[PDB]
Order: sequence, then C-alpha cells, then structure tokens
Amino acid sequence: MAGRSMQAARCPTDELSLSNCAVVSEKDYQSGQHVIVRTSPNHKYIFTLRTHPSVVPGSVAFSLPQRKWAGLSIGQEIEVALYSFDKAKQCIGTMTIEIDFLQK
Amino acid sequence: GMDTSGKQAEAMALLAEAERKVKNSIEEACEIYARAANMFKMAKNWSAAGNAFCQAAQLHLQLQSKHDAATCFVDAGNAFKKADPQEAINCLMRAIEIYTDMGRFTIAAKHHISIAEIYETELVDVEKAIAHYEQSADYYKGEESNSSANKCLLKVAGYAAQLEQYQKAIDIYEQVGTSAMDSPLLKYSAKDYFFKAALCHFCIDMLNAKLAVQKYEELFPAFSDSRECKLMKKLLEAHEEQNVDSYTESVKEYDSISRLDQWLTTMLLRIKKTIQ
Amino acid sequence: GMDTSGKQAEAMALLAEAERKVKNSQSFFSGLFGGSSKIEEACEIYARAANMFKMAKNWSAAGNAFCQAAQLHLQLQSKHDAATCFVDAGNAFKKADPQEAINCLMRAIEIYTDMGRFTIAAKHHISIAEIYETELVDVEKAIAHYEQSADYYKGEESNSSANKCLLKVAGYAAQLEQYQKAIDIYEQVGTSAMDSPLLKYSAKDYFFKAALCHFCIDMLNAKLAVQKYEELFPAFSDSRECKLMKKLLEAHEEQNVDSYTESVKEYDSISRLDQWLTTMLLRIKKT
Repeated sequence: MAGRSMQAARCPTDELSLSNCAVVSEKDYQSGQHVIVRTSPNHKYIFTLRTHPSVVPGSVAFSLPQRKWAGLSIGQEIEVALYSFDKAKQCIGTMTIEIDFLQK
Repeated sequence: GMDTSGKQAEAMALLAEAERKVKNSIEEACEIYARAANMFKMAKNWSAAGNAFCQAAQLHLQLQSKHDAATCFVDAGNAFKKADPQEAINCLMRAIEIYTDMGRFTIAAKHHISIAEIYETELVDVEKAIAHYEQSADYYKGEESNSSANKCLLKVAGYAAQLEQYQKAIDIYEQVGTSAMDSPLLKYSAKDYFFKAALCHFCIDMLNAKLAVQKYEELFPAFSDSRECKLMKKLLEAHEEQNVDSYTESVKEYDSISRLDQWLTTMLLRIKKTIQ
Repeated sequence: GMDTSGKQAEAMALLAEAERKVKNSQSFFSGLFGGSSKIEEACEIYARAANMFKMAKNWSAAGNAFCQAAQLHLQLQSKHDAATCFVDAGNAFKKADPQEAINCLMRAIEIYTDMGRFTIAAKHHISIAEIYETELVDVEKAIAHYEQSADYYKGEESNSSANKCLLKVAGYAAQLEQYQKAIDIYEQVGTSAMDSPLLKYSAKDYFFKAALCHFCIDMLNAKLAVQKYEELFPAFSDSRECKLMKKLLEAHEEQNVDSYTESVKEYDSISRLDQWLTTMLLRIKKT
C-alpha cells in the first residue's frame, strides 16, 4: 500500500506478455491486484497484476511493450504501490483504440 | 668450461667457510654468503643462489638489520623468479610485508604489480592477479599517483569484463572516462572508455545499452559525433529486427575502416551469438 | 573484512600503550632523569600508529597520531622532524579534513621558510592553492597563494615554473572581469616565450588569448593590438587565430550576429572549444 522498491524483470511467458498484465510473484501480490509504478516524481504508470510462480520475490516481470510504454529496463529499480480504482467514476464505458498490424 | 666447475667449487668452499664461521658461535659469514651467491649467479646456477641469499638475509635480520635484509630478500625473489616462481612469490611477499611495515608504499605497490605479472604470465590465475593489481592501485591512489592507479584499474576492469560480471567493468570504465574528460591532454581518448562501457551493457540487454548510450551522449556531447556512436546506433537498430545480415555488414564495414582490438571482436561475437 | 577490525583494534591497543608510556615518562624523568629515550620511543609508537591507521584506511586517526608526534618532537626542539610531521598531517588530513591540513601546511611553510628553504615553501603554497581551488570557489586565496609561490620561484631564479603560476593567476583573474592584469601577464609571457627555441611554437597562443581578453574592453583597441602583435610576430598571421579574429571583427562591425555565430560554430566544429574560450566568446557576443 505505502509502496515498495524492487527490480524490474522480463516477462516469463508469451501468454502473460499478451495478457498485458504485470507478472508478479504470489508471495508479493495476488492475481487481479492493481498497482501504480513510480520510476521518478514525474513518472507514474498504471498496471494490473497477475501472479506467476516463476517470478522471484522482490521483482516484477514486464513485457517489451510494457517496458517501452513505461520506459522500464530490466535490472532497474522502481517503486510500486497498490492502487484502488473509484469504480463509481473510473469504470470504463467506451474505448477508442487505434489498431495496426504488429509486424509488417 | 672452467667457469662452471671453478665457480661451483668456490661457492661450495665459501658456503662451508661461512657455515664453519657460524659454527664457532658474524657479518663475515653474511659477506661470504653474499659473495658465494653472486658467484653462483655468474655460474648460471640460478637455483640455490636464492637459497644462499635467503640464508644471508635471515642471518642479517637476526641482528635487527631490516633494509639490507629486505633488499636481499627481493634479490632472492627475482633470482627464483625464473627457476621457481612460487618461492619468488613468497620472497616478494615477505619483502612487501616489511616495506609496508616501514611504509614505503611505492615499493610495495611495485612489488605487488610484479607479483601480479608473474602470477598471470607463468602460472594461470586471474583472481590473484586481480587482487594484487587492486592492492597496488589502492596503494598508489593513497599516494595519489593517478596514472598508475588508472592503469591498474583499467587492467582489472578489462579482466573482470573478460571473465567476471560486467558491473565492475561498467563502474571502472565510467569512473575513468569521467575523470578523463576534463583533463586537457587526455580528453581526446575519453570516448574509448565510454564506448567500452556501453558494449558491456549490451551483453546484459539491448534496452540497458540503449539507456546507457543515451545517458553518455547527453553527458558527453562530443560522443554524439563519434563514429562509435553511429556504429552502436546502427548495430542496436539491426539487432532490434533480429536481422543478422545487417549486424554482420556493419561490423565488417567498421573493421574495414579500422582494425579491431580482438576484445571488441570477442564482445561483438558474444552479442551476435545471443541475437537469435 | 578482517583488515578493518583487526587494524583498528591493534592500533587502539598500541595507541593506549603509547599514552601510558608518555604518562609514565614524566615520572621516570622526575625520579631518574632518563633523558629523551622514553619520549623518542613514544614518538616511534605514535608514528607507527599513524602509519597503521593509514593502512587501515582510517585517515582521521592517522592524522591525529601524526599531529601528536609533530607536537611531541617539536617539544624536543627538533623542528625538522616536527615540520615533517606537520606535512604528514597536511597530507593525511587533506582528505579527512581539509581545514586542518590547511593550518598544518601553514605551520610547515613557516618552519621551512624560517631556514630560507623557499622551494619547499613554494611547493606547499601551491598545494594549498590547489586545495582551495578544488573544493572551494574562494578564488582570491588561490590567487594570493599562487602569486606568493610565483614570487618565491622568481626569487629562486627557477624560470618556467613561475611562468605557469603567472599564467594560472592571469587566467583566473580574467574570469573575475578584471582584464588589465590578464592582458599584461599574457603579453609579458608571450614576449618572453617568442625567443625560446622550444617554447616558440606555443607563444602565438598566448597572444590570441590576450587579444580576446583585449576584445571585451573595446573593438578599436583590439584591432590596434592585433596590428601591434602581427608586426612583432609576422608568423602569427599564418595561424587560424588571426583569420578568426578578423572575421569576427568584420561581422561585429556591422552588427552581423549571424555571421559571427556561424564563424564561431565552424571553428568549434574544426576544433572543440574550451570552456574559458566559450565563456569569453559568449560574453563578447552579448554586445
């Protein structure tokens, strides 16, 4: 809740990479838990957690798209704190998504 | 020729004379031992000359003499250097201990450098060489001899990158380059060190190398103009597409313009092998 | 590792034994008049303690032991060893506590200059100026120390060393926006260095700086100074410096800031510029 520091890791599996969920160790968090990741005072990025046994405690595995969007590097230190939504105001009704072929 | 037999017989006679003189129980015995060891050295009997030198050093140290004792210990160490490296290491360790006791740190650092050299060249051991080089660098930096410390740190970082993890190499290269940029005479070479550091980051991951090169380019504007910066940017782009042919073409072109250290070749081969 | 704890413990034990020895030395002297053997032995223990502390990386303890030994051996009327230990403190406390090293080096300088050994005093003054410069921006004290060292070296007739001190003083003074001293020092050193066989090649550079330092004053005197320098050192014309100054003067004569900036950029591209030159050029461009 208050936020803890740890080291970013690489996404363990292709399925979890496609899930777009930050892969965590069961000992650290739980599947479905939601967090805010601080990399600096001006850099906060919002993630949803999913547990995987292979994750080492004290680390979170992120996919390449997640690393690029959040600018996270394997081995870098980051803080992360559990974040709770205000479902009465933050629940999503409509999403406009820009789509393109991932590979030319 | 007459030299071998004559000098050997004279050395044995002098050793026996010194042994008899001590049997009477003293500086005369030490002088005889030193002369006999010298003749042994002329006779090419490299072995057993260090033995006589060590005996003389012990006899002289018996009477509280330390300077000449240390000099003769170092003499025996270098004499055994070719005949028996291990006893040379031991004699040099003794001399280093005594010299550090009196606080002549430059002599101790030089002897540590020699010990690391003999350890790395004749015997096969890197960790002992790394430790000795680090000790010599610490001694010199305590004596504020910047050039020698930089040389030792560069060697240690090179070996650590060669076998050990890259964090030590990253740290040493970054520190040395940062110290080197400001220097008026040495500024021109700074690029090199930085470049090396970046390559080590690549061995870990491409994104770490990208962030490191971005930080270096920001810190050192001249680095942007370096042909090295362009080469790494091109290589990183080629790697990001899992395209080995571009990797090979860029490496070959750069080698064509300028020859390779054979260290860059090793690192580039390692990086290429892991491109998959 | 074992080094830290072991060296610390043995050094504390030895220092406590030395303290007990000096405590009992007064009683020994009063009851028997043993002389200075006890005091000399205590000084030996203290010097060994300082050296071990230096080995143990505990610089503060080594400096304290060195200062104690300096004081004790000075009490024995041995000013040479006392000054040696004062310089030991100056070089040991240098990193642990720069301020203490300052006063230690002043004491050593006073002792040395008492005997007229001016070279050592000048070296210590240079070290103190370096200490002032590296940490503090208190430029004035550095300038004073450098001037004193240069004067001492000139009084020792050892040329080519006072020269560098004068160059440092002039370069630092030029930063303070006081240009007459910089101009005078630069021109004096340049005129001295024209005639040297080996140094001749470098002489031109000095003139350049002077002219640039003469540029902030006003354009016209800079032009006339360029003429004066060129007539005296015709080879100066060949150097790129004269071409660059002429181009900059022509650009500024018509307020053509763009041409001046382009010329500066081109020259920097050919050869990277120094921070001092960059600052001087920026200050000139303000006009």
